[PDB]
Amino acid sequence: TCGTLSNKSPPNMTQFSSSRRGVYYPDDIFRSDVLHLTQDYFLPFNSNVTRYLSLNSDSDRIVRFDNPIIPFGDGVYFAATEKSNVIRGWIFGSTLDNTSQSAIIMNNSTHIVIRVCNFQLCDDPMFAVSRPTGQHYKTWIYTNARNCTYEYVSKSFQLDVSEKPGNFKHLREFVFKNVDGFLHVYSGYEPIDVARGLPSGFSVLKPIFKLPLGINITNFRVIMTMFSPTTSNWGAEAAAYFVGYLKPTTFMLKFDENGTITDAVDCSQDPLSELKCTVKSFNVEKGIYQTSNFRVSPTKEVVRFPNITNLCPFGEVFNATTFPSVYAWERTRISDCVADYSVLYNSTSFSTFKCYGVSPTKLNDLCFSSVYADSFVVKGDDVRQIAPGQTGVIADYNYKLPDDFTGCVIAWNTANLDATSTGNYNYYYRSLRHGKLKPFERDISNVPFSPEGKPCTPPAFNCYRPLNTYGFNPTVGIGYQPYRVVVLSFELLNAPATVCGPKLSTELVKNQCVNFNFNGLTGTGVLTDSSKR
Amino acid sequence: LKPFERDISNVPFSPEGKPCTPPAFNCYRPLNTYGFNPTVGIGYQPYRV
Amino acid sequence: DYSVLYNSTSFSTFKCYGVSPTKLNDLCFSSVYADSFVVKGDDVRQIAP
Amino acid sequence: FQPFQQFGRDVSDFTDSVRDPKTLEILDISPCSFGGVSVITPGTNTSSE
Amino acid sequence: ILPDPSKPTKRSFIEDLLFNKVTLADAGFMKQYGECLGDISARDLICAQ
Amino acid sequence: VVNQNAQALNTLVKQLSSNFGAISSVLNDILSRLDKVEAEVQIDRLIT
Amino acid sequence: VVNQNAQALNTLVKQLSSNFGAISSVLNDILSRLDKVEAEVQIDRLIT
Ligand SMILES: *[C@@H]1O[C@H](CO)[C@@H](O[C@@H]2O[C@H](CO)[C@@H](O)[C@H](O)[C@H]2NC(C)=O)[C@H](O)[C@H]1NC(C)=O
Ligand SMILES: *[C@@H]1O[C@H](CO)[C@@H](O)[C@H](O)[C@H]1NC(C)=O
Ligand SMILES: *[C@@H]1O[C@H](CO)[C@@H](O)[C@H](O)[C@H]1NC(C)=O
Ligand SMILES: *[C@@H]1O[C@H](CO)[C@@H](O)[C@H](O)[C@H]1NC(C)=O
Ligand SMILES: *[C@@H]1O[C@H](CO)[C@@H](O)[C@H](O)[C@H]1NC(C)=O
Ligand SMILES: *[C@@H]1O[C@H](CO)[C@@H](O)[C@H](O)[C@H]1NC(C)=O
Ligand SMILES: *[C@@H]1O[C@H](CO)[C@@H](O)[C@H](O)[C@H]1NC(C)=O
Ligand SMILES: *[C@@H]1O[C@H](CO)[C@@H](O)[C@H](O)[C@H]1NC(C)=O
Ligand SMILES: *[C@@H]1O[C@H](CO)[C@@H](O)[C@H](O)[C@H]1NC(C)=O
Ligand SMILES: *[C@@H]1O[C@H](CO)[C@@H](O)[C@H](O)[C@H]1NC(C)=O
Ligand SMILES: *[C@@H]1O[C@H](CO)[C@@H](O)[C@H](O)[C@H]1NC(C)=O
Repeated sequence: TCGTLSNKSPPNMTQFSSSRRGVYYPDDIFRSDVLHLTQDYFLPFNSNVTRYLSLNSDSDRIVRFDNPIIPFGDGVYFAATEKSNVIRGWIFGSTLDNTSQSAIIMNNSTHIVIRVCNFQLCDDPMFAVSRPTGQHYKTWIYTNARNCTYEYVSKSFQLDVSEKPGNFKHLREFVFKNVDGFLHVYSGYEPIDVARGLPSGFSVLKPIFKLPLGINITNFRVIMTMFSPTTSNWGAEAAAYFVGYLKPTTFMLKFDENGTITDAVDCSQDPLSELKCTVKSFNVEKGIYQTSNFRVSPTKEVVRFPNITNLCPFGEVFNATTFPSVYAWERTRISDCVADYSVLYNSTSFSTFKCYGVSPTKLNDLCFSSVYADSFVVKGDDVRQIAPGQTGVIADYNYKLPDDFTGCVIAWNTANLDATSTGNYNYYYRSLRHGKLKPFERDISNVPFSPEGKPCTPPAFNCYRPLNTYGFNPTVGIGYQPYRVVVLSFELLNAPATVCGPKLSTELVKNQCVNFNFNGLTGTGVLTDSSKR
Repeated sequence: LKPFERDISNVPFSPEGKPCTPPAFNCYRPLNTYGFNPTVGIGYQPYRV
Repeated sequence: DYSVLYNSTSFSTFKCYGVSPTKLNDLCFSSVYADSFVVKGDDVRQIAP
Repeated sequence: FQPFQQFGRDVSDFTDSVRDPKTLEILDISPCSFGGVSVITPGTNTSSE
Repeated sequence: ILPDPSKPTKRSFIEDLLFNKVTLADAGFMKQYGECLGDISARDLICAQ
Repeated sequence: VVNQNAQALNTLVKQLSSNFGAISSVLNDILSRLDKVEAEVQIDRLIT
Repeated sequence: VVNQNAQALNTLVKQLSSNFGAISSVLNDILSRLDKVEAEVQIDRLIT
């Protein structure tokens, strides 16, 4: 079961400054008595933070109890300030539904509890606690937890209720990051005596947890208590929390002899901060100094690809009824299409997908001036030979890749097609030749071969047919089974894009520093109109 | 997926962004079985990792 | 001359160290030794430095 | 050392100390030939002293 | 060799010859902010710098 | 003296067109085309 | 002054005997023995 709420005001979103607030240890490396300048997701100094509240009015006629779904960026700075231990925990997740796993972190009445499950969350996830002396009553957090793949519980402790009125006495600060499947939690605690906002001040947050959760965290919201003296008419009181977003920025950190951070400069904050970071030092002598740009970093990205929508015919190219024999491999142009390889994932799994001069997962966001696909079948044992600098009966006499090859070699097993016995098309390879082929050279000649440089008029001694059949019976072992191969050869010239990856494309942004990607040519800079022809 | 993330969701998948209730056109079960019959070729055999 | 073998046997592995397989056809060697044994197809990965 | 620290390094990343994992005693590591050494010689071909 | 009050330049006459006789590679520091975003022919080693 | 110092800066910009044994002289071209696992090998050749 | 300039040239020619982390100090010995796909990695170490 769950509690319910009504007369609930929307969040007001009043904003405050993270005045030097919320520094944390960027990595696990122990450093002592050094200055470290580093790029990471940090909360910038004097960044905005959005406040959320829990307050009854003079009466329940109207109430704030802010538990919206809050987006999670590259990370979150979170600060709770409170007196009566109102903010108990968080739910981190994607959908925050039983349709996907969520992490619940609870500073529960006596234990920290971390659980990852498909949760049926309550509509307003909360604790219920009996106000005067009750350390607990009920937990309207979730109805069900169907597939719990992680759990952690911390050792027993006690919480004071601290129900007295007035100024907030506690400030609890957190940073959340989700990297390589770990949720990192950093935290710190500060005594405070304040009525509104975050107090100004430097904070360093120590690492509390690495949680091997593996969740897709994109949203979170807080779990808070509501209070009652009579286990009825629960009400909200006495807390606010502030959320700020980490942004990729350069900080310079000062490490003590004990390796604690004790000062930091946000290099983007002031000209004096850029100076301090430039001279790698917190104190600077009188002078004029050249200063390295930490002022401006790109945030927007402009991605602009030709508006050709037709998908490439890889289904047609790959699922042909029969392929060429490797001695007679066929070359085809691929053009005016989007090379989405993911269309194949439902149909064919590739035993080989090796790319040269291009990485196979940048391949999804390049564009190419031309693409050629060479198609043939070989033994699975021979797919080794389809690479630059290989040697053997295929590389020597059937199909040679150039040393300067750029492209991808793709192969998959097709014993279910090319090794069927059902009237099957035969596959051949050239076994004998007087010399090695040149790269992308072909030799479809079928004149009888003699080791001697002589005509045959076969049958004769020292005369042989140059082409061997492959033994693609269904009985043969996988080395002898057929593999289809296509070799895609690319070129990335200063010429119009002919094939492109599936990237969506965005409006131009001009006179601002941005990341950009034009036809896969990607960098950062300012875009303007130009006089160029 | 991002590195070392997991997705055990099993909602029906539409290529369209819009949801479906199956059986329906343009939506599918997201998960497929491996055909680990004892007959299958060595590429199709199970490997533990 | 390894081409003598191309009609008899296809090699699942032909991996060379300090010499490239193509230049192999026009080197000469001060000496050669051949070490011969049978292993699992699964074990062949282990015969490398 | 800090209670969980296993080794220490100077500003050159010279590992100058290590925690013995059995004793938890902290050991200093010195370089094997600390400081300068220099040899006075008259010429060879006048004395080998 | 003294300055001349009848001239805008506060150089001497000789000094005006000397300052005309040496030619600066950029004709002066003021390659100003707007000036490198020029025509295709307006590419310039100073803008590349 | 003017010519020597002008020339030295001109050779210094032109040195940015060297490959130094990277697949490209152009940094964006490497970062466009290769993944960090193997871009960083090429970027280190340009940096050094 | 004579000795210093002699010794500077003698050390320069002897520095051609260094491998610089290539498989060989001898350029012909790389080109003899490795394909262009992978000789170039060795040649670049000698060049640099
Ligand atoms: C291209 O065609 C020529 C002519 O057929 C081939 O030349 C033959 O090469 C072998 C070995 O080098 C000789 O034994 C033959 O006598 C040559 N033929 C003639 C007519 O001279 C050549 O090998 C083919 N391939 C390439 C890559 O050039
Ligand atoms: C709430 O919102 C109103 C605007 O609708 C604003 O004027 C007011 O100051 C806010 N008060 C609080 C306590 O957030
Ligand atoms: C949010 O940040 C910008 C600049 O950091 C600032 O101008 C703005 O005033 C902030 N928000 C509020 C409500 O002040
Ligand atoms: C998730 O919860 C809702 C609410 O009852 C329910 O209708 C739905 O069936 C649940 N998910 C699944 C997979 O059943
Ligand atoms: C939460 O706190 C209650 C009250 O002390 C305790 O009984 C319970 O064990 C805690 N949670 C879990 C999962 O144990
Ligand atoms: C999740 O739990 C249900 C039982 O409630 C089970 O049927 C389902 O297979 C589980 N899913 C996974 C991925 O374990
Ligand atoms: C380092 O920590 C110890 C124990 O907390 C303390 O005695 C010492 O003064 C600290 N040193 C510095 C420089 O903070
Ligand atoms: C190849 O295409 C035909 C018709 O489009 C289809 O019937 C067949 O199932 C396809 N084969 C594969 C392996 O996808
Ligand atoms: C994916 O393959 C399955 C068969 O395994 C088929 O039923 C389904 O229609 C295919 N869908 C697409 C989009 O290719
Ligand atoms: C090549 O092998 C075939 C059998 O596959 C055999 O008939 C032929 O005589 C052999 N020729 C040579 C020159 O080895
Ligand atoms: C084992 O390790 C412990 C603690 O690290 C230490 O006290 C002990 O002397 C070591 N050796 C033996 C034989 O116990």
